[PDB]
Amino acid sequence: MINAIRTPDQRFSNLDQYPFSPNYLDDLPGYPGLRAHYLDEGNSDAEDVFLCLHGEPTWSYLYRKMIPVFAESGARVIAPDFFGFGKSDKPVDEEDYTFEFHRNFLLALIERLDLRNITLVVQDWGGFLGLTLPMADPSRFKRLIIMNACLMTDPVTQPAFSAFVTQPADGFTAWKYDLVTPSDLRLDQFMKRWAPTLTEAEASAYAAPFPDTSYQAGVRKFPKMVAQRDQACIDISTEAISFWQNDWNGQTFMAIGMKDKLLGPDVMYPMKALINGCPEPLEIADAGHFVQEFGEQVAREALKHFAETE
Repeated sequence: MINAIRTPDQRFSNLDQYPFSPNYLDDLPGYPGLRAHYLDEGNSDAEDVFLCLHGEPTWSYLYRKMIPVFAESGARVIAPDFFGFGKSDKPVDEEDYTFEFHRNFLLALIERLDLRNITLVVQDWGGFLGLTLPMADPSRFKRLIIMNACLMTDPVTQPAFSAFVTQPADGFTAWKYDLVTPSDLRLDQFMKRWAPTLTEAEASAYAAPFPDTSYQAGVRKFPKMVAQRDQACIDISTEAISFWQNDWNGQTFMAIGMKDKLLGPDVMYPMKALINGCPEPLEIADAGHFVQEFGEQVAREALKHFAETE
C-alpha cells in the first residue's frame, strides 16, 4: 500500500566487516507489504537484549564494531534497519516518512519479537526515536547506552535541543545542506566528510543501500524533520522528558563524541541532567558525530560499567 522499492541484493555482496546474516520481517502490523531487515546476533535465548538503533543517513552497518563485543558478553543483539535505509524496503515518497511512522515501526518490532530486558543503544535519529520508547511499555526496558542524541522537543522547553539547527553554520546547517540539496547525492562522499577516519571500503558500505536517488527519500526527509518538528513529535518528545527525569530507574551509560558540531557537549550535558541517575559521561576526544565508529571502546566501557552493578 505504501509504494516502496527494494535494494538489489548484489549491492551488499562486497561489504567490509559485515558478516551478519540477514533476518527479515514483512508481516508487521501497520506496515503491509514492507520488508524490514534486522540483525539478530548472539544467543537467541539470552536474558539481555541490546537493541541498537541507527541514525541519519546510516544503517545497522554502523554498529558493526559494537555487535561482536555485546554478543561475546552473553547477550542477544538486535539491530534493525529503518524503512528507507540499509536492507529494509524504501518507501519512494518523502511524505510517507514521519516521526510516528518510524516510531510505530519500532514498537511493532519490539512486540513482534517479544523483546524484554532491553538495553537501548541510541545515537542521532536512533535516539530521537528510541528515547521515546520506554514510556510506552517501561517493563521491557532495563538499561540505556546513549551517544550523541537528544529529544525533538520545542525550543521553549529545551533550547539546547533546538539551538544547534541554526548555529554554527558548519554544524547542522552544513549537514542538512549536504543531504537535501544535491540532486546526485553520494553517501560515500558525505560519510568521508563527516566521519573522516573511515576507510574507502567502509564509506562505500554507506552508499551500498542506494543505487540512485530514487532509493533516497528517507534519507532526504530525516534532516527536514529535525528542522520542522510536527506536533505529534513535539508532544511525544516532551512527554518523554518527564519519563527520563521522574520514571526511569534503570542503569545508564553515556558516551560523547567531542568533535561533533551537531549533538556534542552543549546538547549532551543538558541531556545528562534530564536522565535520572545518568553518571559522568565518557568523553571520547577523537570521535565526531558517528560515535559508533570508535564503538569498541564504547561497548567495552558500558559493559564494564553495567557489570559493576548487576
